[PDB]
Amino acid sequence: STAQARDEQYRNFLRSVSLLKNLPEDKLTKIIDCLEVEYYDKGDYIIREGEEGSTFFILAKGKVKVTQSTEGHDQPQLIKTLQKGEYFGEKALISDDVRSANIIAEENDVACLVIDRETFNQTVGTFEELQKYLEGYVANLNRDDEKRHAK
Ligand SMILES: Nc1nc(=O)c2nc(Sc3ccc(Cl)cc3)n([C@@H]3O[C@@H]4COP(=O)(O)O[C@H]4[C@H]3O)c2[nH]1
Ligand SMILES: [Ca+2]
Repeated sequence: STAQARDEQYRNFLRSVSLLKNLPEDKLTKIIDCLEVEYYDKGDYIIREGEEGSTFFILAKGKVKVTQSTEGHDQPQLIKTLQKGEYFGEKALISDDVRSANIIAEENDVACLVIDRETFNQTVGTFEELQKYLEGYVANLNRDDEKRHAK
């Protein structure tokens, strides 16, 4: 349809994302303008632990699992699942680190909205309330990683 109507469809979804509900319009618009879409089928690794990463992901369709290598275990342990409306991949950006867990599609036809580091920094990373929320969440993820003896 129009660019505007496509944008409205993305705006409506992004405003249903709890993380983004309070973001200023101009930064939401920048996410709409800069996002890309990636599709995955069941078992695909969206993120692999021990890889460089500088992109942030919003799950628009489907479910993924979060797994992580830990001490005393040979296979990665299942931390949680994420569903439509949730997000992942901020930690590498905020911690300036390699990817710290695997993100694996649990269903066929998973769809992610992806933005790069500069876009992230200029939107999420620039709106104080959200920046601080994610920085604090990442600090807790560090303590969870320590608790479970992440390798
Ligand atoms: N180290 C680590 N420990 C966890 O206990 C954990 N739980 C999750 S789901 C989650 C998603 C977003 C927020 Cl703010 C909080 C939790 N994640 C996510 O996995 C991704 C791997 O790639 P990355 O770039 O390291 O970002 C990471 C995180 O997004 C975790 N990472
Ligand atoms: Ca456009």
